[PDB]
Amino acid sequence: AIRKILYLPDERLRKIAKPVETFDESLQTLINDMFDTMYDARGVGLAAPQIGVSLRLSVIDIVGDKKEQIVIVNPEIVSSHGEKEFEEGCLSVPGAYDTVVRAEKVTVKALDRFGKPFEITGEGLLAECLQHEIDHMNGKLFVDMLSPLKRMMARRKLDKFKRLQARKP
Ligand SMILES: [Cl-]
Ligand code: NI
Repeated sequence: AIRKILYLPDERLRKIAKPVETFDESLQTLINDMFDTMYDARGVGLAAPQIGVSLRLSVIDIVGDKKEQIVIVNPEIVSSHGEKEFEEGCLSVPGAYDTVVRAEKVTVKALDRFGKPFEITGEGLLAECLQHEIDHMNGKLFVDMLSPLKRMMARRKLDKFKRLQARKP
């Protein structure tokens, strides 16, 4: 159920994910496994490329209490407003946190986990998460937006995290 999260520089994180074409039982299992993986990592969003599945699919739970689980399949940004700084991290760049600029408000259209079209508008953390998720589906990671010095620092923190995990029994 709980799948391993991939870390930079895994090239599977850099692929352009393919649209979901088939809503079958395997897709529901994938969605359920992604939720389990996201909750285990104590995250609020997870994109399929982050577990090695090259599909334009993400799961979201902003509050964390499973009361409003969001699944976005084949999302497209229909509109956005404003631009502001966010202090941001990423489950696929563990240990590295920095400031990036994204839209302040975004409206996304997608299919839900059963294929029904819906639209969602977000501000704050939800807006940040939606844009971060779509970036993952396009092979983009937040460190790509940083200065060379800050990207180098992020990689150093990531490498320290990896070394620490490898020392565990
Ligand atoms: Cl993430
Ligand atoms: Ni991420």
